[PDB]
Amino acid sequence: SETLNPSARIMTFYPTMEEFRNFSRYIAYIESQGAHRAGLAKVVPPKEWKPRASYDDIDDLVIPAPIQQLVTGQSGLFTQYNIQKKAMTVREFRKIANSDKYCTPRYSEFEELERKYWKNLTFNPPIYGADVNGTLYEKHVDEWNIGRLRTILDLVEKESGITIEGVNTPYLYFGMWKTSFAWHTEDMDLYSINYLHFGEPKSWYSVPPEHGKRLERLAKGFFPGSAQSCEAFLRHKMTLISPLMLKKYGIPFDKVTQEAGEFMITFPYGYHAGFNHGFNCAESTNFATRRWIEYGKQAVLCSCRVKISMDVFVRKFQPERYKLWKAGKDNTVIDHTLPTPEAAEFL
Ligand SMILES: COc1ccc2c(c1)CCC[C@H]2CNc1cnccc1C(=O)O
Ligand code: NI
Ligand SMILES: [Zn+2]
Repeated sequence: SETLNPSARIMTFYPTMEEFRNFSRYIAYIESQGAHRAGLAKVVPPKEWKPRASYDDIDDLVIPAPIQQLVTGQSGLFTQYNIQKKAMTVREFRKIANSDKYCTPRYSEFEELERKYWKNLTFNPPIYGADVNGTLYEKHVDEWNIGRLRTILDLVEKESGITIEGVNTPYLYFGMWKTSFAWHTEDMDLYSINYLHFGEPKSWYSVPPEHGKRLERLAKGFFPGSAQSCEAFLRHKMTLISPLMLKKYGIPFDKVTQEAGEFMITFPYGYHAGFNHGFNCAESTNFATRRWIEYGKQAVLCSCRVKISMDVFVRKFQPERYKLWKAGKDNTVIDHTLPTPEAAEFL
């Protein structure tokens, strides 16, 4: 029942060109409709819109640090170690991805591929061209430009000039079959934007922010070692947990598949994971709304090694609370079901 509640299930949205042109306000729109409570939403951009003319001219693009994803575990509980490989071009990455050893296996519908994924993730370790600095948007595209979204996350750079690779700048991800991202919320529990430029699909699991603590508790239970060492160990982005285990332990979750040309928005304190079906290319970065600031103040951070100083955000957007907050006496409690204040117009 908390399991099935559609107020917390993954929504898809199909904006007009008109509504698509204003990024930050469409985000408030989708929150006005409950998008946020799943932790993950799909936005299908209008059909005419193309961020780039052709993807035929990137064969020579360098993937500086491809990673080979070794996974270890059994009984739905795994740990992924990314081993660094020599630099290769996109062309050489495509070659390995499409070969007999690494290609997508044969399958009828998504559930079969899903079973193949969870059965074989420890075998035949694929290479993921992850975290490449760069963007495939053409210089001139003013709608949903992952390299320049212009949200209030940019306040750190206005005031200091300081950027953080991947959070304030764009990353590309060249996937092949079975390459994975572990269970995680974003750095500083930010929002994220992920756009599949081309190729085979990317499937995603998301846990609703209102139930995120349950996933932490499950993860503590089955990795107490990792949890002694570091209260926020999910932030290492190394832990995979199967849908069967989530179901079994009462963690509500939902699933969706992202196809070429679609955007996925992850929301504050939204745990997600997933894998690629086959050769593909996705771009992402982080962003913020006014709602994020409290998530930023309260984010439980890695206690054993990325950190945004919230002072500037509280100063600008929460001026009266600032002194009370620096005192350590600001016990604002987050309601994860609430839309951002920018949504108020859509009522
Ligand atoms: C520090 O350890 C890390 C950090 C980052 C990663 C990995 C390991 C595994 C490869 C994927 C990337 C993260 N990839 C994603 C994160 N969130 C949403 C989607 C993706 C994706 O891979 O498409
Ligand atoms: Ni993510
Ligand atoms: Zn840690």
